[PDB]
This record gives sequence, structure tokens and C-alpha cells, in this order.
Amino acid sequence: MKYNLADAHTHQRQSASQQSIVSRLPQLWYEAEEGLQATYEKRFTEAFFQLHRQPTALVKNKTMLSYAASISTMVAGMFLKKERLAVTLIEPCFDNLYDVLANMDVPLYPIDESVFYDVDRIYPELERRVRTDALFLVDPNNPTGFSLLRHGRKGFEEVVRFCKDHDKLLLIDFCFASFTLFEPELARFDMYELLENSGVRYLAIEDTGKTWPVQDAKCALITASDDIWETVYNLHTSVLLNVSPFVLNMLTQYVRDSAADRLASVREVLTRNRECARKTLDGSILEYQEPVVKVSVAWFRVDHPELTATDVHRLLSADGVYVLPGRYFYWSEPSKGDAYVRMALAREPEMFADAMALTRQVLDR
Amino acid sequence: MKYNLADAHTHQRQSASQQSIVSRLPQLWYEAEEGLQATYEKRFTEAFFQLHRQPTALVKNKTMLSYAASISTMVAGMFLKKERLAVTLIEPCFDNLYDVLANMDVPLYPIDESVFYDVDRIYPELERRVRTDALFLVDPNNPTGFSLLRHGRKGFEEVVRFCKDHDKLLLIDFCFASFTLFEPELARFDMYELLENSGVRYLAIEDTGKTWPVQDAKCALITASDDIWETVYNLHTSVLLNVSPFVLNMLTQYVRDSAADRLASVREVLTRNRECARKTLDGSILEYQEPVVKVSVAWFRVDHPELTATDVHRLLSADGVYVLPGRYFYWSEPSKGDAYVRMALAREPEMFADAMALTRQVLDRH
Ligand SMILES: CC1=C(O)/C(=C\N=C(/CCCNC(=N)N)C(=O)O)C(COP(=O)(O)O)=CN1
Ligand SMILES: CC1=C(O)/C(=C\N=C(/CCCNC(=N)N)C(=O)O)C(COP(=O)(O)O)=CN1
Repeated sequence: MKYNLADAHTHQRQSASQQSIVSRLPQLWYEAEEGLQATYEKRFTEAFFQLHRQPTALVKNKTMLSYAASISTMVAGMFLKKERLAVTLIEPCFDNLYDVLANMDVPLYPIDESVFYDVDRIYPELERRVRTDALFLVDPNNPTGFSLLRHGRKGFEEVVRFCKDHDKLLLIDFCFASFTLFEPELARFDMYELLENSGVRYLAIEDTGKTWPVQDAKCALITASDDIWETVYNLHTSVLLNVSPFVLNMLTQYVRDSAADRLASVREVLTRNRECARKTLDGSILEYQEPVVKVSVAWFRVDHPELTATDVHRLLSADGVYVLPGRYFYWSEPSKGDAYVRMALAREPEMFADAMALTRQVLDR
Repeated sequence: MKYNLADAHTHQRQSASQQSIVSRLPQLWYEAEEGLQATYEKRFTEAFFQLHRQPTALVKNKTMLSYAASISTMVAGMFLKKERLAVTLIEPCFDNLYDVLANMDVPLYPIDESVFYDVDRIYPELERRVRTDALFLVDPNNPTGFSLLRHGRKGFEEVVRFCKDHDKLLLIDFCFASFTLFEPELARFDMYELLENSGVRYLAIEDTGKTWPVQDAKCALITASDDIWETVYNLHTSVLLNVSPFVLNMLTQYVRDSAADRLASVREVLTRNRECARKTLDGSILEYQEPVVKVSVAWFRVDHPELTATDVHRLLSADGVYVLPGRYFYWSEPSKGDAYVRMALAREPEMFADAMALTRQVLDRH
């Protein structure tokens, strides 16, 4: 038996109310056939930004939809190349973001996540360290679950202040932002109000695929500041005319379903696995790194005098447990990741607990 | 009342047997959910290349799957940019191919479709006119329905001979190739056998979204020659890890359904609309251009001393009929396209017939 705890894609099963969505897939199909594409785009975008509490995005009504967040990222990549912009990119970060931008020949330079830990040091650290015209953040971050929302509004406000002051393009990947929702202290505020009010040049990417168990039948959203909107619109329309109205109709049901249960069916699965990993590996050579935000991945430091993350990945995979070593997140210098391991949490809790038992057995040598 | 005959996306409704696929979407969901991603990739790729009769592609087993043909095209674009290659691209052709490659800063130079009309002139015409390192064809072509398959095997064989002899990367978009299938004289042969045997450097793109009424819940396929396979694999993997196994499972049922009826439910709808347009517009200012292949779009020349395609589009859209001016297909020189109009055929026949009656009414006023 193999245990894939590697990719962060959703592989948990449907909740009871989500099984009701599955049951009406035929009607969702025939509805999308009879209705207008624009209707399903509007209903999806409205449901999404109502759940995420981003009302400014619905007033501006300039958001464009694509097959996946990486496709939105490639549209951003075309804009970066057209404007001769290099990117300072968050590190650590899931390295496919580096890979796709590097494959588009965007020059890329790291900035360590620790620059954002102290709210009163964010602005001077960016002034000293950001030497490109574009800054690309992932918030909450993958793999660490870090979020500027630890600082309330002020963390994002300081980043936006820096980028506006210095005429930088601010790109933000909000794929994990659903995991802040309904949190008493961390629930995201209206980011588009801040982005619009500041006049900063920006590209904001949102996603459905990591939140819901939709088997990667998904939709991503990109929103651009008004000054670049037309250029980005034309870039986007060269990639695709439309996302499937069937998929949009289906995703709208998942979004509405999660508004009704305040994301309980998502949060409860991740919590069960996060807590199982924490308890099972407490005191082991894999040291759990508590995240700011309860995201769908768990991050561990290797605590051993000799073994590295490469060793831990090898030993676990030999027994059928597949995790990702940190080389896949320190994209500018993979050797820096040899002290870390990431595990995916969007999984069925039974398989996950069996994987945790086997993992502890292996680590106990 | 609006009649969208512009984009070529499939908007016809489901056949009786396709309705049985829609009715089983819950079952197809749970299959993919409990199953392995690689299972649904393999079963889809097998069904697809069985229907298209491309057995070599299944032996090589190196084809990669993406959300849509434009995404596969952007992977090819990343390869073209990494190698710093200029492209000679077929003209006319749907200009989104030009747009996405131009937006990736790929240099693009046109070659007219007519270089392929005479099989014994293909090679010398390419030697004169292809002065870049890459050649990008669309076969069958959009909007004209032209295909090298009018020449049997020999048209493609001459193109491949040229590209091999002169060290050209050959890119081919096969998205309209389903419309050749089961044709007595035009059915595509195994293209991958020729591409592999020749040793030519190539990128080949296949599609589902224009064939079946799957509401753009679709999948495209890209296959590279062995010498560039690893590079292209790494480029492709940076774009996506996987296509939805639910979508793959669903699409596999459409492919199998059309194997069972020899694509009749697709062909008959397109033929009904093609014939309606031909009969309705016979003798009008829109001169039907008979295609080599019965593709899902119809192409017309504007036969008038003053009126352009832009004028025709304006007049028709004022009464709610939306066609495309040919400017959107002469991407190197859009004015050339003001002599042509394209109409989408993948449409419910009753809507299409009403659109045709209104179209001739509008045209009969000028
Ligand atoms: C915060 C974030 C992610 O974590 C993420 C994806 N996570 C991944 C890649 C898996 C490998 N991806 C690949 N090979 N192309 C992960 O396991 O963390 C993406 C991209 O989303 P799409 O793949 O385009 O749907 C965007 N923002
Ligand atoms: C031969 C061919 C096509 O005709 C075609 C698409 N036809 C179109 C563009 C519609 C507009 N597309 C856009 N704005 N991106 C048409 O109406 O002919 C595509 C690309 O397919 P995807 O859109 O990625 O699914 C590839 N090969």
C-alpha cells in the first residue's frame, strides 16, 4: 500500500451535502447548456467573492477566469515579459511557481519569508532587499502557512506602501486564503479595497482547486489594477475564451455549500489530519512547525545529527509513504531545504492515520 | 433574439446516447474519486488514439495532457522561446494562435495555404518560403477546412521530407482531425508513424473540445519527438500536474460513444447546418468556399464590388446574427480577410436554420 502525502491537491471524499452536489451534476450540465456563459461567470464570481468577503472585487467587476492558478500565473508571466519586469519571489515557496516563471524566462530572485515576521521591519527590509520592479508573494504561504494576516491589516498595508512608494508591481497568490475564512483573528479583510485605494499596480490570483474536493475540475481568478487591466485582458483572452459553464455552475454549488456550513467540511478534515500528524510525530525527528494559518499542508524540520530531508524522504518512500523534502521549496538554493519536509493534509483521514502510524514506525528506526 | 455563429466552440445539444453519459456523471465522479489518476490518463489516451487510428502514439506512450489546446500551444511556445526560434505559420488561420504566440514574443512569419494545393510543388515552395527554423501548420485548417489529406499520404510526407532535410521543427495542430475520421478518401493515417520514422523534430497537438459537446470541459494532448521529449516534459509539468480525472473519465465516454456510431452524431449535425448554409446563401454576396474536410466551420468569400466582411458583420449583427469577419484569420495582414466571412456550424440545427433565414433576409436588403 502506498501513501501519497506529496502533492497538495484535494483527495478527501465528499461531505454529505457535497454528495448532493454530485447527485445533481446532470442538471448542472443541462442548466449550463441552456443558459448564457456570462450568467455562470457572474454567479460564480459573485459567490466566490461573497464567501471570501471581498466586496470591492465585485464592484470593480473586472476579474477574469481561467482553468487553473498556474494559467493565471502564465498570463501574469506574459505581462512581466512584455514590460521587462524581473520578479523578487517569496522563498520558501512551492517550486512550481518558480519553474513556470523561469520557463517563461522571467528573471527571478528570492526574498526570505522571515522579512515579513516583524511588522515594523517589513518596509525597511523591502527597501534594502527588493531590487526588481515586481514583487510576488504567496499569502498564506505554501509550505509554511505564514500569513501577513498575523499583523491584522498592517502587514499587507506595509507591503502595499512599499510597492506604491517605489512603483513596484505587486503580485499576490491568494490560493490558500480560504483557510483564513471564519477565523476570529485571521479572517482576511477586503484586500481589493486596499489594492484599489492605494493605486498600486497589482495582479491578484485566487483559486478554488486547493479548497474543495473538486478533482481538479476547477477555476482560478485574476484581477489587475486599472492601469494595466486592458493589456492583461488582451493577454488573458489569447489564452482562452471561457471556462466551462458546467464547471462554473458546479463550483458555484461548492462555494454556496461552504458559505452555509462556514467551511466546516473543509476545515474539519484538515484539522483531523493536522492533529493526527502533530500527535503522532511529537518528539520524533520530524519537528512540526506551527503555521500562522491552518492550511492544507504541514511543514516539519528535521531534528537529527546526521539524517537530512533527502534521507527522510528515501527512508519513508522505501516503506510506501511519500512526502516532499524541502529542496522542492527552497527554489533558489535547494540545499537550504535539506532540513525540511512537507506533508499534504487534504486526504481521507483513515489513509492519513495509517500513513502516520507507518511514518512513526520508520522514523523510530 | 441573438444567434452566435462566431466562435467555433460546440453548442449543439446532447444526442440520445450522449444524454446517457450526462445521466451517469455522478457515477463517473465516484470512479475518478476512488481511482488512480494514471488510470484515467491511460484510458483516455487509449480511447482517443484508438478512435483516431494513431497506434504509434500508443506504442511510444509519451503524450501529455492539458486543459485545452491553447495550453498545449503555450508549452510549445515556451520551447520555441527557450530555443530562440522563429516560426513560419500557416495563413489564414484562427488568429488566437498568432495572438498567444505573439504574446509570448515568438517571431511569426506567414505562409499561405495555397503552397499546399499542388502536391508536386509543396517541397520547392517550402524551400523558397520557409526561412525560419520552425514551421507551424493547422491541419485540417481553421477556417478553410483545407487538409494535406487531399493528397493521401503524400502531402504530409512532402512536408516532413522538407522539415527533415532542412532541419526544421515541425509543429502541427490537429484539433480538426476528428472531422476526417471514417471518411472513405480522407480518413487520417497514422501521423505518428510518419513523424517517428522520419526522425523529424516535432510537436503535435490534438484536441477534444471542438469535436464533442462537452461545454469546454475538455482535454488537449501534445506529443514531442524523442530528442526534445525531456525538455518538453519539464516545461509541461511546470504548467500542471494533471487534468481532472473526472473530466478525463467523462471525455473517455464521449470518445467511446463516437467510436460506436462512427461519429454520426457529430457529423450529421454539422452536415445539416453546412447544407442549410450552402442552400440558403447560394447566389448571395456570401460565396460558399467548399472545404476539403467537413469541419465545424464554414468559410465564405464576399462577392461584392464595395462591401467588406466588416460591413457584412456590422449589418448582420445589427439584426442579431453574429459571424466573424475574415480579418480574424489573416493574422499577418488582416485587411486580406475583409474578403471573407466565417460561420460556426457546431450548433443546434433549429437555431442555425432560423439564423440562416434571418441572414439571407438581411443580405437581400443590400
Ligand atoms: C499556493 C498555490 C499552490 O499551492 C499551487 C499549487 N500547489 C502545488 C503544485 C503541485 C505540483 N504542480 C505542478 N507540477 N505543476 C502543491 O502541491 O503545492 C498553485 C498552482 O495551482 P494549479 O496547479 O495551477 O491548480 C498556486 N498557488
Ligand atoms: C484549430 C484550433 C482551434 O480552432 C482552436 C480554437 N478555436 C477558436 C478560438 C476561439 C477564441 N479563442 C480565444 N479567445 N482564446 C475558434 O473559434 O476558431 C484551438 C484552441 O482551442 P482552445 O480554445 O484552447 O480550446 C486550437 N486549434
